[PDB]
Amino acid sequence: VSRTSIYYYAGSSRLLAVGNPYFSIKSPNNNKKVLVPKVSGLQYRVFRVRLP
Amino acid sequence: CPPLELFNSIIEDGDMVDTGFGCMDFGTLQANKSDVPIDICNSTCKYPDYLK
Repeated sequence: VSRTSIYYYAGSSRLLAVGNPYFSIKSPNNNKKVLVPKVSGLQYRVFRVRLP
Repeated sequence: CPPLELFNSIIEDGDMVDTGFGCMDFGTLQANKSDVPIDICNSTCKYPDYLK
């Protein structure tokens, strides 16, 4: 692999993430209908970023 | 449960920093007026937004 002399920037502007800190709740109607998602301060935040 | 929204404004003096209880407006989002000390209960606390 040969290094060239070109560089670039990537912009990934602010993310929204709110919900219940304890568990997740779902609908009484179905069982796959999420209502507010479980998000805590202990969750494994893993990102999957594409590249052009 | 009321939905949460990200507001942003200008800091003026007399207003307080966060005290570990969430950067939010305690006056309109609480009703009991009995969850925080009396210093911040009728006001809102702010915090910087360094990346913005």
